[PDB]
Amino acid sequence: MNTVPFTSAPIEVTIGIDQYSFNVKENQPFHGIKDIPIGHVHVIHFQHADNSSMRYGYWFDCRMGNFYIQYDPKDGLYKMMEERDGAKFENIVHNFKERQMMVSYPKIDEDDTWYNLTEFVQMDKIRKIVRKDENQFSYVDSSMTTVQENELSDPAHSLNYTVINFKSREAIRPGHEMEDFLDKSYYLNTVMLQGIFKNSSNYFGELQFAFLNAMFFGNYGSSLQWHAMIELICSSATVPKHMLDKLDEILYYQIKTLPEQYSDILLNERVWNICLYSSFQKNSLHNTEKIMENKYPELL
Amino acid sequence: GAMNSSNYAELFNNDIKLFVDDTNVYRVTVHKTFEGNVATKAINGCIFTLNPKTGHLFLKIIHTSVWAGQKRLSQLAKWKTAEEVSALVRSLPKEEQPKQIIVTRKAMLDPLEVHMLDFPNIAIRPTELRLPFSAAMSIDKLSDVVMKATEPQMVLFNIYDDWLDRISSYTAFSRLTLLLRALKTNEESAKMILLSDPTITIKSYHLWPSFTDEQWITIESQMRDLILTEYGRKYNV
Repeated sequence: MNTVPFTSAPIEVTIGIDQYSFNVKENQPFHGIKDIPIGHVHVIHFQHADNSSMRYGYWFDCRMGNFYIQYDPKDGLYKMMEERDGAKFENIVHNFKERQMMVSYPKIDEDDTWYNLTEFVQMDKIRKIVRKDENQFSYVDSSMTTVQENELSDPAHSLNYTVINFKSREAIRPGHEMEDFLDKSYYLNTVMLQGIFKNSSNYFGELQFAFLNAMFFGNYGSSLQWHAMIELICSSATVPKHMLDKLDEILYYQIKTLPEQYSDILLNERVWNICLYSSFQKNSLHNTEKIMENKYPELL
Repeated sequence: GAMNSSNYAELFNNDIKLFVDDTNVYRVTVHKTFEGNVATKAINGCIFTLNPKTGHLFLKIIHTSVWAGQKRLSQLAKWKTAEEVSALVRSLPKEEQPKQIIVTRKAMLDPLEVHMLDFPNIAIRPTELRLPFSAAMSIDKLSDVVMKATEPQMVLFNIYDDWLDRISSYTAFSRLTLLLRALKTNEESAKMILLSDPTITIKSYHLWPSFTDEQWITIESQMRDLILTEYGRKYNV
């Protein structure tokens, strides 16, 4: 079990850790989050009481260092930082626990939600999508745009998701125009899986990370990316059986976890209706189809 | 963006553009089989690719052999249209290639877009106009060459005959669309109007009769009258 201490909490903010969140008052004695499960990525995120805009936050893995949060009154946001002095850090973390000023990561033992949402998400891949190689952790916020969005303005602050485009030369072999446009299996399996992602686990990992960014920050380009990667699979006639079964599990837990009040913007009607009811894989998402019908029948 | 009444004079500027109509690419007769089921028999079709400024028509004849052994033919027709349009553009010298292609039916956008990926600077556009190019097979000489074809064939025509020696492209296109609108709404009447007078002939190298300017005015009025009557009949107004 690992800990992320907080120097202080100078401004009223709602703090989230993975799917949990806590209200903290201006200059309340909040000094961190303890008992964070080792073995997964995590995200700690923020929404100030005064600006219900710009949700922002940090992806991290505690096996990669000792990390902590400190408010910056110049830049006006809670920043994640690394403490390189291991002894100085255990010292802070033990004094704060003794004084009992830390919340406990509130995991129910029956609950695999976070595992199920992050199964294929690797910290090393996150740091290639969010390039900032002097930190071990990754900042994301509501407003960041993706590389594909940029193409159609500051690249230092971009989400470098893999560009997917159904009407591109990449996606369409000369001479197989109609075949490849109607059956994307070659784009999925040769270009994307074998070519770029190398394996389905990296593909699933980017898909899950895009969903989580859309859920926790309302990042719109991430939502576009999550939907595009679903559609590419659902629009391929030839998909490995293990991918389809795992996709059904992935999507099930994502739909399960979505806030009910956000289904309007986070769920693209056309993609879901095409994937669940018109695509080659209409019959391969039995759990995802069952939870979508019972929870959001309007969208369908 | 889409083509509509507002930006209509863009068709007659000096940017090369083509209309593509696919309505007559896949053509069938429907009949009963011995066991009493319904079956289709394909006949020869055509792609109607027209430069509205110059009248040049690229009539690509679609022979029934194209369809042999193929499924989902109505879907395939759209891709074959786009394949052939893309090959036409490739065959033209660079300075003759269009800067826009306007498809008369929205279902052609994706097939043509995909086939034109090599020409990113050719814009593919839909239109909100209800153009009557389906009636192209009501022009006797076009119907004749389509039905006689024994293999795929490209036949070139000027759909305006020599009209541009005397009138503008705008006026020429309005005449063409009026004639075709009339042929579409009541082919028999429209054709009666065009040929009633045996002393006005169609030149061997032309599609329409050699009317004088004044006779075109009478003709055009007769086509207008035809079109309005048919409307009152359709809707009881």
